[PDB]
Amino acid sequence: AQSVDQLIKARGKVYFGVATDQNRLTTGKNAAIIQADFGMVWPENSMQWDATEPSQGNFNFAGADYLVNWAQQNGKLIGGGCLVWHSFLPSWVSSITDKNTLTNVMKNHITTLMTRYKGKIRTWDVVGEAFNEDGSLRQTVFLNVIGEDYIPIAFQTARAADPNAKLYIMDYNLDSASYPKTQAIVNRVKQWRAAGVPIDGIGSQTHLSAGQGAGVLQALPLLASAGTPEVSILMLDVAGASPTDYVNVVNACLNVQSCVGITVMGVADPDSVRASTTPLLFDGNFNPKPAYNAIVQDLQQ
Repeated sequence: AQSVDQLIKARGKVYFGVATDQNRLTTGKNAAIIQADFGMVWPENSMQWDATEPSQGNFNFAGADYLVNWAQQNGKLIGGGCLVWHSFLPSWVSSITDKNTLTNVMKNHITTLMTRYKGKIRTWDVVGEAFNEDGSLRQTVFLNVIGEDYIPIAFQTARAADPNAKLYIMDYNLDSASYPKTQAIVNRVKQWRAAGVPIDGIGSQTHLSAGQGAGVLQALPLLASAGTPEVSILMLDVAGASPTDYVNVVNACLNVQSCVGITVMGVADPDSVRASTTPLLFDGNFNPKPAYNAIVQDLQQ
């Protein structure tokens, strides 16, 4: 019955957060659990590109406004994103072949979203899933048409739009220190920051299989060695939801001074994209699972 957000704040961290949206906040017991136990909300889908700019320059903020207003009324921090991500791109973006055209489209998308919520958003995921598994840059429309400079341009544009916000790059499969993607994002972020690119954090999109929590104890310090002000755990879920895996991720966060917090992918198992693996902290009756209680106990001691 204890609040993991309150307990992680008592241990000197900023938040324990969760992804949600209007559809969740009006069903189940999601709103009550988020009120009680989590200190930051992120939009599952309502700030992705296809949701917010389904036709060029025709923006739709209905869902994102709902979340932001709910968070403000309930005193929660807000994360937003992802601004530049190949996975949620409407077709009209993918079909652009001209460098100037796509650069202006990308800057306009970033600036429009960030200005609407200026000062209200703690963290923005600016660029997501930009690396291949071998550590090369993923050949998305942005890389193919703009080139490698698209990442610096995105971050420079974001910093100008809202200087209050923390600006993150985010990726998955950064859960092992020796994995090529982990090495590459650390090296590239070092280089970008040394050239003045305003990358404030690395967000690790942590989707674990059973037993993989132990590797995060080594991987997260390595991510923090890139020298960003902050790192975080983002969209966490764990197949099987073993307490051992979840406690290991929490302990990695506690061990890394620049790790500001942890965000889980959702509230309750039945609403997971991989529900058969029951990977979240609340079950289908909205009761806390053993892993939730284990995190509470770890943070209390």
